[PDB]
Amino acid sequence: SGFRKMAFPSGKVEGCMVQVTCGTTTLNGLWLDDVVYCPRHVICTSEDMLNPNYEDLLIRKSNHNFLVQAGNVQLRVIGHSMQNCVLKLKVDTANPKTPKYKFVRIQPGQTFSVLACYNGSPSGVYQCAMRPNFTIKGSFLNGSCGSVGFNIDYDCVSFCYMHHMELPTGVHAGTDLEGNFYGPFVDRQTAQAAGTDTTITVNVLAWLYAAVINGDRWFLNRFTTTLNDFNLVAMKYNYEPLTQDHVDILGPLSAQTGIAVLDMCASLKELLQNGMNGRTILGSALLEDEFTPFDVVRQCSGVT
Amino acid sequence: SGFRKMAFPSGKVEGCMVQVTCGTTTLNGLWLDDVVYCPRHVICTSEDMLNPNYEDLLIRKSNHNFLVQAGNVQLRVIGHSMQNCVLKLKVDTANPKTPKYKFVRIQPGQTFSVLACYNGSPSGVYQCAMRPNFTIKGSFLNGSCGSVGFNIDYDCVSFCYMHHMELPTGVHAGTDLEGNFYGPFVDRQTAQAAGTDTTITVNVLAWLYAAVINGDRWFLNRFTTTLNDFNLVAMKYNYEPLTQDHVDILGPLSAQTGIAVLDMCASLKELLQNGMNGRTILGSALLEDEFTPFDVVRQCSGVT
Ligand SMILES: *CC(=O)N1CCC(C(=O)N2CCCCC2)CC1
Ligand SMILES: *CC(=O)N1CCC(C(=O)N2CCCCC2)CC1
Repeated sequence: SGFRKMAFPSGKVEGCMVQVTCGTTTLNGLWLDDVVYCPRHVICTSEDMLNPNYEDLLIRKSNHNFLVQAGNVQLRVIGHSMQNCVLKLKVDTANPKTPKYKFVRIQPGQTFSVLACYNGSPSGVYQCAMRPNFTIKGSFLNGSCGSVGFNIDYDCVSFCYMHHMELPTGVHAGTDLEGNFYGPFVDRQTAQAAGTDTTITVNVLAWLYAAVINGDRWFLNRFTTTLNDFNLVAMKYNYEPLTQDHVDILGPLSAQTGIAVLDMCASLKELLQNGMNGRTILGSALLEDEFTPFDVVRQCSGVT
Repeated sequence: SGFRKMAFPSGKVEGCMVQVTCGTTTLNGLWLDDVVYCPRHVICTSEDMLNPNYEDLLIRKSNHNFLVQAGNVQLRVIGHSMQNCVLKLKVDTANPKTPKYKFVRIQPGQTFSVLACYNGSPSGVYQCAMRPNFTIKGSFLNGSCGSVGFNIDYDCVSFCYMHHMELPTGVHAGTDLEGNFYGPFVDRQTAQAAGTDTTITVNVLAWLYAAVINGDRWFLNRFTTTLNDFNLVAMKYNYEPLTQDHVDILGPLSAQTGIAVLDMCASLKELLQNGMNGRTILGSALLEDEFTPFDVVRQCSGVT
């Protein structure tokens, strides 16, 4: 028993972190096979900043301007290309610690672990969600750019995120490993405001299931609801609309706990309309929305 | 910016996790040099359970009854001894991945990362505190015993915790790596109730500092207080008494933010007396107490 916000073991990804220095800029790169991936803004300076023309900036860069260091050993850069907002530095040595890996573009509501790094050295690991507004609520200081977000399926790391941008509101933006930003965000120091940070309804329900499974049951009530009725209450409270797909996704948790999804929706509805009344659910005073149904099943079953 | 509940990178510790099987019991061991550490209850059965005499139970065990498996390779057990509530299995091979390590007995309020494992395979990593009642609020299913809690100081892992017991209230108990339980707890299926789960006052303050440092400032007020006045309010709310040592420990954070510790105490006092009024601090609706002052400094500075 016990339910905890749990990151994947970072080992496989620690073995992929290098330092990338271009000029006076130092940040993090991912080393997979003979390619190192980093944010293209590594090449930026004091001024370019507001409106860097990355293609033009890059013309002034050679292979030898990209200093790539794996612990205390330098990697030889034998090629460099720009793919969207990431650089791909070809090194002459394949990372011997390259795990099985995929690059996946996650959807909003999907969760992942982030290995926070500075100078290609891992500092910590935490669990995130891609927010419905395509931000993430991270922990990222200067030098943390190139830190990646990932999922592990047993021995295969699925990289979903590279850190690029802090918004003036102190939320975070970045790319998949093809260098495409999540959401409308750009690697440019400009007026970028996040949209509404909506709650991931399906995740709150998953977490309501995890709670029951671990003995926290006070919020179970006698009520049920429909999708349409529940979604009126979701709207008012800036919750993602709940779809039959979401109900379907909660099936297993429904099954195991013998609580119908729509009954749990009615439990969530009362929590929204009435608050927690100073009580807690799995040691939280608000409705957690960064556990997927998959995350709950994983942690409640004990998958490795 | 952003502040997140952050575990240490698990890599160094993943490389230390093996499976220990005695009879039909499978749980986790720590492999450091040529010794594997596991809970002594690995040798327990259906009945012993309520009052196992571990010395007597162990007489019926030989080296060859302890099956130790590192991934898909078996380790040869060449000796076994009981140290308090852990077993130390001598293997014929030193773990090639043994990091620099220490065994440290932590104090209540001290935080650590736990690598949740099943069958010597890491499932996840989360951050814990040793509670003032010597419990931890973990996530531990069957097979998770022998999972360890640790801190890293750069390249040196300080192991502080091995998982042994779930209390009927679904909180967790275990030992340091010398096999001594934190608190009054025993590896025996009996009436063990946790005492009052008090809040780690110094940690809440550290976290109040982390908040200010990351822009969450609404709870700053015009008030100050004394230790004695603040401690009357702490008592009433089951908070650890705050000592000058704690004030001293918060010095650096005081310095950096230019908020006197006693002013922040007065901020915490009003939060206790008035609640959050439906507001949040670093995306929490209650007062987080599993960040040390050291943890705040680390994450706010970016130590690796
Ligand atoms: C997120 C990260 O690590 N970054 C690298 C540093 C960079 C920065 O601070 N500057 C200032 C000096 C000129 C380049 C940009 C911000 C992004
Ligand atoms: C915490 C852990 O992993 N443990 C190992 C399993 C054990 C258990 O379930 N049993 C039942 C069968 C007889 C031995 C005890 C509990 C501790």
